[PDB]
Amino acid sequence: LPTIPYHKLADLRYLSRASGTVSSARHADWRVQVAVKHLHDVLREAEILHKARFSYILPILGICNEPEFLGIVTEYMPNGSLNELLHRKTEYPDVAWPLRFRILHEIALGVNYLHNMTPPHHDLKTQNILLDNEFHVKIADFTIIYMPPENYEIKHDIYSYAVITWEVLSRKQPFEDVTNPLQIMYSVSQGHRPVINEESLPYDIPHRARMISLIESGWAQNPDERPSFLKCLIELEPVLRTFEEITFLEAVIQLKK
Amino acid sequence: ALPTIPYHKLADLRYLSRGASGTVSSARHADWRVQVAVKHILHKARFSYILPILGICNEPFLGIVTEYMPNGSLNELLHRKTEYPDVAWPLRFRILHEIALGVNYLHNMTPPLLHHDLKTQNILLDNEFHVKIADFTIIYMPPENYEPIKHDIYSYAVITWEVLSRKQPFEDVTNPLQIMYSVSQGHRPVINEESLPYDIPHRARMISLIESGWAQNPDERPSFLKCLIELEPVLRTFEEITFLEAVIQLK
Ligand SMILES: O=C(Nc1ccccc1Cl)c1cnn2ccccc12
Ligand SMILES: O=C(Nc1ccccc1Cl)c1cnn2ccccc12
Repeated sequence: LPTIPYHKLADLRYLSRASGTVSSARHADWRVQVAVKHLHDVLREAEILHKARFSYILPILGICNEPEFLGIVTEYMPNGSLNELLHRKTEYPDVAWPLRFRILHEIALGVNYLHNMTPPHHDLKTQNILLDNEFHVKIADFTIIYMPPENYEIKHDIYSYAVITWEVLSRKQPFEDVTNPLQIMYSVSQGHRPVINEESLPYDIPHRARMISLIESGWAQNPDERPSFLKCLIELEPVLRTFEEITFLEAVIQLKK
Repeated sequence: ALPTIPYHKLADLRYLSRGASGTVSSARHADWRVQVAVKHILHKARFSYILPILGICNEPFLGIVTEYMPNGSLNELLHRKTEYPDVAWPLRFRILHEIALGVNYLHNMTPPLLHHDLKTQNILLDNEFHVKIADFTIIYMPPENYEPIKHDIYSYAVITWEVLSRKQPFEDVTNPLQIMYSVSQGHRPVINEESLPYDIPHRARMISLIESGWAQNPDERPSFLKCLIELEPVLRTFEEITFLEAVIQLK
């Protein structure tokens, strides 16, 4: 609702791959790049997601309802995932602070929108956080580093958001030294979190203390001791006013081809 | 489905525009913590270049809620020459390309929304000067529509002339009925060096597109696909950095 004929999807090249395979395609009629995910009803689930229209959630353009093939069609995000921006240090040697804070703001906005829905993400990660043409956040929802302990031992999303905040400010991989994901799950269940020091989070970080407190409270062992998305927004909004609108555009231009 | 927005969730309701189709006003959504716009089939239409309908008000009032477009209309950009002394070609060519994309999307719908009245005042500009059509003066009206479909292409050809010229389509003409008379007699906005300078990139291809687009005979007018096929090479002529540079220059 709308139904997209799979034959309308030209040049179906691979993007990412489990839940299904995400592939880039060119719409024959629309003359735009789209993204299509192959699924293994789902039509009812897809319909709930079509009601969700907000500037920071990935727009569902339609559905492929062929018998041999079933899939979800969304917009193609030309700047990939947040994971790619933070970690592809060869492509992105520098990622400006106004843009990093803008992403945090927009994630909190997007998640808070989903939380206020009737009825009200599933599992929030840097790989799900897509970046549009202008590096604006588009969350794409339905790795254990973002999973709160109580989910493997409601306030789930805030735990994920804290890890994403630590990852955005550090550009470090949460549990770098840890190889086996079970060792991560163990340490986390024992109260361990990604390290907070000068090496992980340098002193050059604007509003470092204000950020550290938000991360630390966000990834609290006790779900009840974790802030709301309203409180995050209430904590970021002052830090966002610290920059002029032109600096966000200058930050993005520093990444553009 | 389409969500229902309680009128009380709309804080700081300040006038924006009016507006042949009702009065548009900005507001802040209490829960979402964002600026929205509220005006006193469309929900199915979800495309990058169509203005997104966020929800509907039903408190007995019957208003449409969309996203707030911070950079106003295309009309404002082209004509507010003190505010916008320079509007770079990559951005102009991008606006045109994104209009053709948006209109062509509506044309391919099930059922198509050919029942539109396209004008520069309906073409809204997002935070990054990307187009968002909000299709829900006689200068954009084709002659055959004067007395109660290749309508949109006629409008698009006038919008194209207006984008490339930054001139008002019938400046000399005072009475709008005299516009209707001349147009019915085959007259169109002037195409010369003064209206359309020689510095215009792809001038000849653009002139052909406008001229064919605003043809007296609707059958002699192109498809939006023919526009897209003609613009796509033009837009590859610029680097992605020049579009953002063009936008930053608007400050
Ligand atoms: O994942 C994407 N879309 C998507 C998400 C959930 C379900 C179905 C779909 Cl099609 C997507 C869009 N652009 N893009 C670019 C790089 C990597 C992934 C994507
Ligand atoms: O017209 C707008 N929205 C709209 C369109 C059709 C129906 C209902 C609505 Cl609410 C609109 C949004 N931002 N903005 C800025 C300046 C002028 C007009 C607007």
